[PDB]
Amino acid sequence: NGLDLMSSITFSQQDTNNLSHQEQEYLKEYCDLITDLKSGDLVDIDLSGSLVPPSDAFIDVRVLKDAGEIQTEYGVFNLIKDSQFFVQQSDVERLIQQGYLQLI
Amino acid sequence: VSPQQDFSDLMKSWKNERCSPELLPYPHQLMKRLLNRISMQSQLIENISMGFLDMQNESKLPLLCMETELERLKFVIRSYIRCRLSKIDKFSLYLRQLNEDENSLISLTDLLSKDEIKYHDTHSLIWLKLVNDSILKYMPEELQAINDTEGSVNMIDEPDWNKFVFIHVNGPPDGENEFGKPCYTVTIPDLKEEVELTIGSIYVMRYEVIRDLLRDDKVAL
Amino acid sequence: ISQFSEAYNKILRNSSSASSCQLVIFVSCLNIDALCATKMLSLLFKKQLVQSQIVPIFGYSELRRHYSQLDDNINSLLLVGFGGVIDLEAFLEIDPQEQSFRRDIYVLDAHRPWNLDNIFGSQIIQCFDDGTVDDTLGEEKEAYYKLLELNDLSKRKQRKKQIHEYEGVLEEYYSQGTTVVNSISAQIYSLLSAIGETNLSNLWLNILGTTSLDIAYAQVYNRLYPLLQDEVKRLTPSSRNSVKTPDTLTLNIQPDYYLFLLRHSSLYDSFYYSNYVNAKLSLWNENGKKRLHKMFARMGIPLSTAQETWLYMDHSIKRELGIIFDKNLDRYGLQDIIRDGFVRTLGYRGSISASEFVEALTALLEVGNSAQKLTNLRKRWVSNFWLSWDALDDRKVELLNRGIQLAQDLQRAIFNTGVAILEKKLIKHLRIYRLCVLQDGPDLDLYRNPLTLLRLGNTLIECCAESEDKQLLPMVLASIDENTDTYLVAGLTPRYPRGTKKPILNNFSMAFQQITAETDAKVRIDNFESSIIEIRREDLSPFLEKLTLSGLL
Amino acid sequence: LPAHLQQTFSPEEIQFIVENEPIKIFPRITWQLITTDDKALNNMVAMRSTEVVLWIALLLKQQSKCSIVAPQWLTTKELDRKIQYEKTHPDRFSELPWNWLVLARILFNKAKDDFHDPIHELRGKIQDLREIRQIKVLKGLKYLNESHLQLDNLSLLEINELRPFITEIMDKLREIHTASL
Repeated sequence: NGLDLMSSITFSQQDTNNLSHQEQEYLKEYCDLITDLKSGDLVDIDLSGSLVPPSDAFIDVRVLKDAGEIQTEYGVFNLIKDSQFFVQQSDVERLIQQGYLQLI
Repeated sequence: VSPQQDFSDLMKSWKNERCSPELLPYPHQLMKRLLNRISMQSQLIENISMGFLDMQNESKLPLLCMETELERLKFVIRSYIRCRLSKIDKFSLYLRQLNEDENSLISLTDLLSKDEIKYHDTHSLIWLKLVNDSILKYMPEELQAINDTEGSVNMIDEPDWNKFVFIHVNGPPDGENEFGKPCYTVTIPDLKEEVELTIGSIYVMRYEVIRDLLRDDKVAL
Repeated sequence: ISQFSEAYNKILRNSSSASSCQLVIFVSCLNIDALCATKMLSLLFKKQLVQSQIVPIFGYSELRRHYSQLDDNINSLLLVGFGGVIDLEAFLEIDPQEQSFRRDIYVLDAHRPWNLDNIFGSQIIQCFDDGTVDDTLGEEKEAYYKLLELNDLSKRKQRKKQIHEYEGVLEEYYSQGTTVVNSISAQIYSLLSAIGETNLSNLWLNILGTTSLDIAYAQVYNRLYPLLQDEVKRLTPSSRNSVKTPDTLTLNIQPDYYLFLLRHSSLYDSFYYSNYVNAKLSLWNENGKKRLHKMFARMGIPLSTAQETWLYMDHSIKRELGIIFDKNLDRYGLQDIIRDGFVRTLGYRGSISASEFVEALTALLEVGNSAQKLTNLRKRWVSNFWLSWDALDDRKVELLNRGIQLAQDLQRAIFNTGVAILEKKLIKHLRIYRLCVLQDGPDLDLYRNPLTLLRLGNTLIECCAESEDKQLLPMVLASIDENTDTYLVAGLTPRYPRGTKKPILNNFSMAFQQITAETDAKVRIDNFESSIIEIRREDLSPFLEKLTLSGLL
Repeated sequence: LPAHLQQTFSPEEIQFIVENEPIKIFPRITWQLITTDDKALNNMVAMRSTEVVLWIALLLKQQSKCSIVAPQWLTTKELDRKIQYEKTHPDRFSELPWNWLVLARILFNKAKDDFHDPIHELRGKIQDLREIRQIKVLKGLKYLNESHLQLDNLSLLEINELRPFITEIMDKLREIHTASL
């Protein structure tokens, strides 16, 4: 999840309806369960992301057919297919999980 | 009490955590003073970053430094607790049986975080609720309770104290436990005779024989 | 009109901030010089860790889609290779915002003459005109201070006579051919040396830049060798090898050849496809093909040894590669082959000729990848741009070779088809100028790219004129596959046989704008270059007739 | 849920760890910053060595505003005594900085031009000392028993690579043997 600005659980998990609704209730209840952990910290977290440590600390992201610009948080990165942003690890973590960024 | 030391202890805790087969006490005294400290510097850097634009009709370095640092240490604890929550996910039952029993130390406000306890009970709840409307309907009368039969078993597992963990022996010498020839500590495995332990050399053994050394932090993992 | 270092400190002060930054440097467009420039530029930014956007623009019309759409916080903008011809102040408009204007658009261009509206009347620039044409250039200087802001009847008549007096000479200016003075890269390096960075791969970027265009003239480049060779003298990896050594291990001077792909292809195929030698030896002809073999009979190089890849040829032939050519080539009139060139050795991988590298990148640009189709195609070129951008990096060589296996193939296409033309004698000498059109051919997919027709057009204008009396006459080409009769037609410039008296200033730029202003029949300047336009087969023929007359040259 | 690895450390994580070790630097520079854990420094004097943490040296090296010192143990003339001392005690693994692999990867990426005779030498040396030492580990690994091992002085990376293996088949081995008495 998914990740900035989560901001809702949607379009994820290609299994969707094919997987049993009994599990999906558990699932939605579970991400609802983790929203509270998100709400205790005050880290900030971003717990969902950054399993792999920052270096260093600016990277280069090459657009991958994404539109864009949807980068509202922090700044309007103005997403544009065939455009690489010499941007800090910060918004890279959040945006790479979605599927916009490609090369770290 | 120094920041650097709280950090060294943070790292120490982090390693000891990812190594050991089982859960460790929740170190609130430190982890909370860091959870206050980062709330301080994250506000401070945004304040100095915003005040910096006023002298602007210079050097971004201490700001970049600072910020990178904060990314690193905000990673560290996030690995920590993201790990512990997993071991809670695996030990939920064991912990439950540990809670219903009197002796010795149950979850309380200590063994788990005031944040973690919520995660534990809610996960446990929604899990039981999942399996309940899924496969127990259709409920065996003996199998109503989730606990030992015994056998096999279930869970119970895994407070596994015999698992191997790489350990590196470090701690202040008085010249407590040093019996020679090089140094501390005992050892005394139950199945075997002492090696015993040498301090400049890492020696892999069971987690149980060393748990007390772990408590004292006389051996890193 | 400014010190490079000071323009730099300006783009420094408006740059670094919270949030960073913001600037979009526009790399444009299809010209290898652009890469050469903006890569050392981008590395320079990464040095001070200044955030940047970098955009692969193809179409000149395409730039409007960008600048008009996404701009928010960007107080300092940078642009490359555009605006020297057509002014963006009118094109973008601007509309002054807030003196001490908030946004500074730097425009870097090698093209001349500058637009009149650009240099004088400072709004968006911050011009890069420095230092090539300063000049004066008194013709643009009197163009404004006179014009602006401009018994009484004779003073009115006198005044107006003066106004037209300035307007005539002014009309001489800005109506003219577009010709590159110096490679933008060179100047970025002049900007770079004042800051104090001597970096080796940087310098290699300069060498790449300069040698981007030697396919087309120099023109000043013949005297650029001091400005490079001295720099190659300002550094050195080791006083003596010390073989290799595995690191530094850098670029050096060698007797390089306009000969094509000597090091990464078989020798015989390296003459047979080379561009300068296509001409003098009449290689499209079967009767001339033999003359090559006679060259090899003169060299004592086996035919079988000529067919073998250059890595593996015998050592004796290598040591004699700089001699045998002296002994023989002189007799065939091929005496201009041996340049003093630059070669960077990566050691155990191989070595690479400055020029051949450029052949690799060009190779990358077109291959190895109703308005929806053209947009999607130009898009494919935009993606492909980065596939070409990556090859510049040292750490990945593995794909650079994917360029070279292409660069060979392209020639094998280009040469082939090129010969397919001369067999039918498709050249129309006309009267005022030479002209051609390809009505049919194999694999027009390769010919979609502007630069492909720049190189085919180049080998062809090079082939027709050795010289080859008389009258170097600019050439025209056309091709069509899909996108409903787009029939791309690129302007060209004559080639002197190494003895070049005048720049000669391609006039198609003007001749096309005269027609866009006349009946404008399906005429599209959409491509960034003034020499190359688009047309439809319906309106191409009346366009060709209106091209024939009135001739501006 | 850490997913990977999870029981062993990640190769990257041990660099994430080692970069917390301080090493000396040669600053070109002449705010504050307190940061948190640094404690340093009063404004660094150009042409004056000082002791700081690694990740900042690396950070300030990307900007080439500082020249890192080479470790006294990283030299080819120094390494020579170490492989000499290693061939001649086939049992013990000698004396290791314990980070030496990972510092050998890290300091070679950027700092390489700072070293005296870095080229085609030290990499040849440590790629060697990372050879005979590795096979010596695989031939010292036949003597496996529960529960003891002397792995003596051994790198963090070397620990991390073989960890799942040893601490897994020790958990199949000791598992039958504890349980058969």
